[PDB]
Order: sequence, then structure tokens, then C-alpha cells
Amino acid sequence: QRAGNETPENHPPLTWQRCTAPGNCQTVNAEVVIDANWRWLHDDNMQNCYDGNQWTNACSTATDCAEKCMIEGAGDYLGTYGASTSGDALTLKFVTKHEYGTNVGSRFYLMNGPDKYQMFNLMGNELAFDVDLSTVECGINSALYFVAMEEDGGMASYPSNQAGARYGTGYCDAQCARDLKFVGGKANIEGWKSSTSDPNAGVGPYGSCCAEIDVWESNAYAFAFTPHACTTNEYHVCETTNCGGTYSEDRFAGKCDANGCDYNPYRMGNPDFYGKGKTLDTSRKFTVVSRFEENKLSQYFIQDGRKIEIPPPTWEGMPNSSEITPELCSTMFDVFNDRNRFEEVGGFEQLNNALRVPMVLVMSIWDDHYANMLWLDSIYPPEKEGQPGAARGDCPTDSGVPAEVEAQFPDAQVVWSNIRFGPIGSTYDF
Repeated sequence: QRAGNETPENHPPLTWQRCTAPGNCQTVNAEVVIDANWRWLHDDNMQNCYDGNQWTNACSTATDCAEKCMIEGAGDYLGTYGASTSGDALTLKFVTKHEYGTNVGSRFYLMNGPDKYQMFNLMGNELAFDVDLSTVECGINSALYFVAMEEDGGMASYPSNQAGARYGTGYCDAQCARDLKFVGGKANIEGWKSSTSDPNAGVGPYGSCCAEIDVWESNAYAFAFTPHACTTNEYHVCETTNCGGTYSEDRFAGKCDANGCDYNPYRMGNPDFYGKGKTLDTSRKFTVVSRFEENKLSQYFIQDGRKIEIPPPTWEGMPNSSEITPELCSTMFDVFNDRNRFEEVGGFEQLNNALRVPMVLVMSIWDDHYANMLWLDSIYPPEKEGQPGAARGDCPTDSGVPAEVEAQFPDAQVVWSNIRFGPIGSTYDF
């Protein structure tokens, strides 16, 4: 896609840091960008190439779209998008009501100058941030995570994109992102499958794939660590029926494991841990750190000065520990018993490869027109209930429906902040 000339692009700045040792940290003045799927696309008459959830006749074919349209700057990030930045802290307003429209959920990427994403080396490293998610309700997923995006957002590998990271191009993830309007610096028109639910989205014949590490998927009633590798962990374009994931006919036909190996406490045995005023009281801010080693991914919290670890699972046949290890990942499948995709694409070993894949940092809020976030915070899938791991959370199986959460708590928002990273032992003194 060409880069627009109607609305400048002004990233909202952002501090974060690296810590070489437990009392040694120091700032990185950065800035964030919004994923390009939120942008206005238009030819040289300002006639859309997209509008509602569908393409216009400013376009036509795959290729020419990328030659005729340009995406634009987003104006003011509070205005249409509800994103608020002050110092280190990124804010994100679920639903935003503005003079010309209602936007819902966003995806922000962390950058490294306005042209290329900051890229993190995971293995032998931990990440730490602050999160205040006290107002995130059932049916809302406030996530933070890693995805092996390309630095320039794809502007070397796919030169049909004269926009790039600068305008948050190039997204991917182990769901193989078929909702994007461009993939591989190319259009997804020809087959754009509009949603019956959300008026502003679709699905083309092209998805964007890559490794996906869901450090933090969540609300104030349940969370989930979820690593995910692929048999190619680096960004890559899959072909319709050779795209797996959520937006597809076959969740499991593809190169990536859309489900990964998850550590959700509630799903694993302790329903009084996380939530409004629990062990991990969600009703203030707390610290999360997450560690990426060989065959060991580990998560712990700090809430009000105190170290909190995640309790081990109570499921007979799972290890006695709250870690992500070859041990975990195996045995939770004789437990939850169903499709071991994780293994299918080469087990943990493969996930260790993904860890040796520089990824982009992402923050994001949204709702779930497919599953209504059941899979995070309640009973999923509906279809038995009363079965090991069907319970993911305390929330009701009513909840999660877009239109209803969307005007039930518009001001839903997440407080991201104090993002630190470095060797293990180096971000927090614990």
C-alpha cells in the first residue's frame, strides 16, 4: 500500500527500559503505533478502498489495490481510538465514541523510531510490566504479548507496501490473521468475507502467520500464559485452506498451532486465585513478569510489594508446578483430552526455536465475535461443561457478546505501564 497524504502520522511517545541487574534500569524513549487495519484507505480522490466491512470499486484485484490505495495517519489517538499515553503508561479505551463514529478495541505495537518496530530477543530473557485491568470485564481481552513480526513491518520483504511499520503494517500471529486488509504487502480483497457481527471487519484469502507468545491474555477475572510456535516461526503468508486458526474453516489445518500450551489458573485448578479481590487481587494494579528459557517459560507477580507465584494445577496427571515445560504441555492433554496441536508442529523444542525469533511487542484490547471470550474467562467449549479445563473462569457463558459488553462498559480500558526487560533476575529483584 502507498503511504497517505491527508493525515500525518504522529506516534504517541512511550518510555520503557532495559535492566542489566536487579537495581539497574534506564529508559528507552520510544513511541507506539497502531496496527494498519484501523486506518483510512483511499485513492487520489479520497474515495475509499474500504468502508464498513467491505471494499469499494476504488479497487478490484489483489495487486492493483496495493497500487491504487494508501492507508493514512490516525489523527489523534484519543479522538477516534481511545489510546492515551503519559510517560511510560499506555492507556487503551475499549469503545470510543467520537463525533464521527464508535471504534472498539485496538492493537498497539511498540516501536524503535517511527520507521521500524522495536524487536526483542526472548530466550535468556524476562519481560516485566505494570497492569491496571480493574475495569476489564468478561467478554473483553486486554492482552500484551510477542509476535515474530518483521522490523520494517514488511517493507523489505514485500515492497508493494510503501507504508510499513511506520503505519503499523505487517501483523501476524499463530491465528494467521486473515482479517487484515493487506497481507504480504498485498490486498485481501478478492473473497473478502464480511462479518455478520462486527460492521467493520472481514476475512480475505490471505492470512498472516508467525510465532505467537501470549504473555498476557486477560480481564480482571482470569488470565492465561500461552506460548505458540509454528513449523515456520517467521512471518509467512498461508493459502486459504492452508491457513488454520479462528477465522478459518479448519482451526488445525495450517502451519501454526492456534491453541498453544496455556497456563490459565482457573482452567488448571485454582478458581480463587485471580479475580476481583483474590490471591491475585485484580482490583488494583500489579506487576507481571514472564520468563523465556529453554523448555522453561515462567510467570510470577508482584502486587503491592509482595511476590506472588501461580499455584500448581490440581489435575491428576499434571506435574506439580505452574511452569511451561515439556512436562506440562504433554500431560494436560491426557487431561483436557483433545487435539494436541502443540505437539503436531514439533512440541516444545519448536517452541524453543520460536523463542530464538526476535519478536515485536504488542498491547491490545478487543472483544470476540467468534467465541465471546468464553475461552478466556468462562466455560468453553459450551458442549459439555463439567469437564477438566472446560472451566476457564468464573464469568457467565452469557457474557462476551460484542454489542452488549460494548454499550455495557464502553469505558473499559487497560492500564499498561513500566515495561522492563533484560536477563532473568534483572527486571525485578525477585
